[PDB]
Amino acid sequence: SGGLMEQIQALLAPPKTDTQHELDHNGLVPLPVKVCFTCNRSCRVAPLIQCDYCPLLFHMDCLEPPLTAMPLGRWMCPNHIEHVVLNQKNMTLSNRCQVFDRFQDTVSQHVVKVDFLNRIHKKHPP
Amino acid sequence: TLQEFSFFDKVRRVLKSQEVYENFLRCIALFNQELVSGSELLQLVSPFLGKFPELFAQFKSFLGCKRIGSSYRALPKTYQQPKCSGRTAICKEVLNDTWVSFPSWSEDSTFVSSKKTPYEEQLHRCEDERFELDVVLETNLATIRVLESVQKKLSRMAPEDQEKFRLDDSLGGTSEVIQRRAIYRIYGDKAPEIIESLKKNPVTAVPVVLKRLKAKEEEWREAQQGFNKIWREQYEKAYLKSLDHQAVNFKQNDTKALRSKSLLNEIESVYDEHQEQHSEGRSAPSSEPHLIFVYEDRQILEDAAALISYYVKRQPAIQKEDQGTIHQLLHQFVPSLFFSQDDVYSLFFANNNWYFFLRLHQTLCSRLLKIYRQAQKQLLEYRTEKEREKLLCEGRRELRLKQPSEVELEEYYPAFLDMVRSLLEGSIDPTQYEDTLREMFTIHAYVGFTMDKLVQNIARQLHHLVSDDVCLKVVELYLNEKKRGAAGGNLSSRCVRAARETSYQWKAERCMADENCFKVMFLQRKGQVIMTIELL
Amino acid sequence: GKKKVCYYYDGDIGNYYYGQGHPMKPHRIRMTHNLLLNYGLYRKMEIYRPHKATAEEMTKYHSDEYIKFLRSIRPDNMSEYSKQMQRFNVGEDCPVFDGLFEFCQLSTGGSVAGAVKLNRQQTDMAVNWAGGLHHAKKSEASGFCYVNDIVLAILELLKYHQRVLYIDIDIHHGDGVEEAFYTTDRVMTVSFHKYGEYFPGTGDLRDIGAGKGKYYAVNFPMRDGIDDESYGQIFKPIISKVMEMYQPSAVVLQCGADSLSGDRLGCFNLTVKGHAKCVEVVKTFNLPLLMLGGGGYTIRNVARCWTYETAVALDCEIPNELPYNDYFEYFGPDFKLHISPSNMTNQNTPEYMEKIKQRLFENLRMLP
Ligand SMILES: O=C(CCCCCCC(=O)Nc1ccccc1)NO
Ligand SMILES: [Ca+2]
Ligand SMILES: [Ca+2]
Ligand SMILES: [Zn+2]
Ligand SMILES: [Zn+2]
Ligand SMILES: [Zn+2]
Repeated sequence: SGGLMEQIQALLAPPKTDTQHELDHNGLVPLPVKVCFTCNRSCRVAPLIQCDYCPLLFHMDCLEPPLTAMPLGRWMCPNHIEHVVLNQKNMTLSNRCQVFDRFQDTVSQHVVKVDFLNRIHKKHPP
Repeated sequence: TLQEFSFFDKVRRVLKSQEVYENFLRCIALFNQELVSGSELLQLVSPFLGKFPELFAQFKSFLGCKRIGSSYRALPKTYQQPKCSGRTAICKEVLNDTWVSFPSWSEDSTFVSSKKTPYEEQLHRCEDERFELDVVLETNLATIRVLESVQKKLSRMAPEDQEKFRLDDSLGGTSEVIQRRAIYRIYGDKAPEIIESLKKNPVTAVPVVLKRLKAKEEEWREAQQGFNKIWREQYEKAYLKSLDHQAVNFKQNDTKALRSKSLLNEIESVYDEHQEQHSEGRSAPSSEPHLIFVYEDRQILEDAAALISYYVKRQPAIQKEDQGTIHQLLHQFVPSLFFSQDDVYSLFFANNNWYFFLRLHQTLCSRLLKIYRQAQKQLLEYRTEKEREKLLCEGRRELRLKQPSEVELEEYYPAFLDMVRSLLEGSIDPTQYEDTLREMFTIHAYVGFTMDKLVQNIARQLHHLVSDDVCLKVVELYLNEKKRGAAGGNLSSRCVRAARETSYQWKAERCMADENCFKVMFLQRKGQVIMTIELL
Repeated sequence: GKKKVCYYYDGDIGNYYYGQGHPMKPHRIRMTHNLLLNYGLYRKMEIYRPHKATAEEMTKYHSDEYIKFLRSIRPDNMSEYSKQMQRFNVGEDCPVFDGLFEFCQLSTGGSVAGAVKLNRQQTDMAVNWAGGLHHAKKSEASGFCYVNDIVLAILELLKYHQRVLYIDIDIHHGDGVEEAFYTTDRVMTVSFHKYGEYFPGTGDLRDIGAGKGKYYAVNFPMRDGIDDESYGQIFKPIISKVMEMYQPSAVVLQCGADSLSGDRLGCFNLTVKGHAKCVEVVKTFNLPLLMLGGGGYTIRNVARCWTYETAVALDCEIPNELPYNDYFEYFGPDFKLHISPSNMTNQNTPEYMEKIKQRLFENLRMLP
């Protein structure tokens, strides 16, 4: 580790006279596989990023617009609804969360949602 | 009606999950509460159904302080903007006044240690070491020149005026700092007294300062000559290794990437992806191969065969009968499979071992071709550069090292093959082999760093390809079926013989019913051979 | 054809010392000049001595308080300005060294004199390698820069030119210049830079301007290891589209060399030829052009790059063999003008570049 810096600074001195969707440890595509939502390909082509709200894996290039770097924090996939809620940026996250939880207790609602769909679907309004 | 039920059936089938489907239901319900317009509704549903044109068309028919950007914040309105005295009309009308952009990060500094091989750090250290000494030397020399100029000016005027000459804190130069910095460096703590003497009485004080500066300059110059001698052969030992960013990673990554389990996984994953696509019913034809590789030269083929034969002929555990058998397999059967003995294809049904051998052989051939192309490019670039630099008037358009001759440049590739043979025999050390490769092919040399092991791997496959009755039965079945012409043939006659080909596949299924079965198609086109492998 | 290129060099610029171990070294300019002398490029070029810029020419963009602090602070009175030193971000990253105000004066004066020369139509090309400090803000120092001379040069250019186009090929994002002209349509700033856990942390794809200056600021974020082919493939069409939509009258080109391979702080994989291809492409459009320096922290590569671009701007061809000069031993062991790249992985895949280019094209089509 012989560097010349000490000798130069002495020579010039003044005369101061004072998890599952990743490659294995050895490196292998885990099986069974989970694929990107846009291309249906695994982590072998490119690393996959996992949305932390829904189980949808994505590729950094398969997005629109593509991500330039890895998202360090919690990332939101483009397949959710809070994006249209983000159109109005004045309101804080607590009101948004309470609005979402207004529909978080009857999550199925399948009969009523198909019913509302056909109710709107009628071309001539009632 | 039932059409809506069928639509919902196919959408929850295609989404393959309940959470994404329920998000879609939340979207349509939020629409149903009259908070969403039709165009906005389709722009929200586009993420879910952007890859099914049929589903999207069916859904369309069924329907019938402020912040901007990502890194700019608005300044407070009641914020005392710092006054400026030079603001002209264009300054007021043009300059930004309301947004201030806050750096969206905190990490202090990491340079690029992520990608800076230890050999690029030594070069950086040697550079900064050179720069410190050089900057001190050039400050001293500039001060010497300034004092020489002021002394020459002083010596030309009347003696009764010399005692009336004085100097300011610039000391005759154009800077108020640099000359004082040099004098401070020379004199340590006694610098202010010398500076006052130079400013007050230049006539008597200039020559002694000049003498001291000159003596220090000569001593520093000889020390720098010694340091220059030492700094060399560190650039030489570090330069080529600093540009090769992959060797350390590549050696281990390749020593793993060639294992049988890794090769098997590389195709099993693709098979699983295609199976999932078929399950989701996406528009993908059920005849495409899972993997595709290209052979672009026959000369590379016989070169690789010669290398493998060279290694196998020097084996102690392989008997003369097995040597002959491997010779027939390598120089006769394989070229026949590649049709060395358009729109002409060959069909082959193989087990795991033949798939491994084909993968390894393709890897070796591709690397040999890469090295060959690099050598050709180097020779062409050298010839073009010589032709260009011969015709140069340079500035009229208003030691070193001796580069190799053209003959060495065109003999690089046979020398590379001889080097590979020497490494395989064990006569040359891996370190010297790697260094010669790096000096021969610069940043494309790593492609050949782990060739011998690769060859070794291939050899093992060949040996097993003789000892396992399954493999010889496979090649015999291929030969017997080709005698009928069903396995492989002209592209047009496929539909003529297709049923017969089916029979062949049937036999494969009843010969390896406990083992993976691979369909391999060798398609010839324009001098290249495309090997397409699919798992059954 | 062959035209006139004014060159600005002050012999004292190489002596200013940033500190021990600091990546920023003005010495590079000196070596660059030395190379220009040993290729015989002084005969076809006009060399000027830049006049020092008064504080009055700096307070056109910077506040008087920040300039007064810069003119007053010295290494021997750091104790009496500590609070101010915290306020103006003068400290660890941007140190206070001996004669920093004179350094700022020379660097600013070179580019301001070049801009004045271009305004007077006495030339259509001015070169100042001491300039190119684009990270400095109105009242703070950032990214080794204390005074933003690019903004001052553009403010000088705006007195005769209606539209001024600024191009930045330094590996970092030129946040100071972009922020200075964020809400105006008379200056459009194109920046190509690395993005994601990198200084200064700005310059997103969606930073397109504000107010009247909307769609007049374009950023191309990149990944590690971009090389000559990708850079050439995405620089020429974007610049052609920018010049066809915007139709500028003057061009300011920041030629920072920290985007070359082997840089002490950069991550890219460009070479000298690929770097100067951008200069050739810009020069093709025949506009009053001001070329500036900037970053670059592998000193020998900076010298090579800037001497090659100076040769290219003169339409002069120079041999690949480096002539003997005062700093010859810096260029071992090959002693060649051109440099070789590494084999680092190019993380910018073709689909990423195509998508970003398409987004930029759709952003550009919206200009009037
Ligand atoms: O080149 C630049 C400036 C890069 C500034 C990077 C700041 C972080 C850093 O590396 N600081 C530093 C490193 C060593 C010593 C002192 C400061 N802009 O174009
Ligand atoms: Ca940039
Ligand atoms: Ca603008
Ligand atoms: Zn994908
Ligand atoms: Zn999601
Ligand atoms: Zn930079």
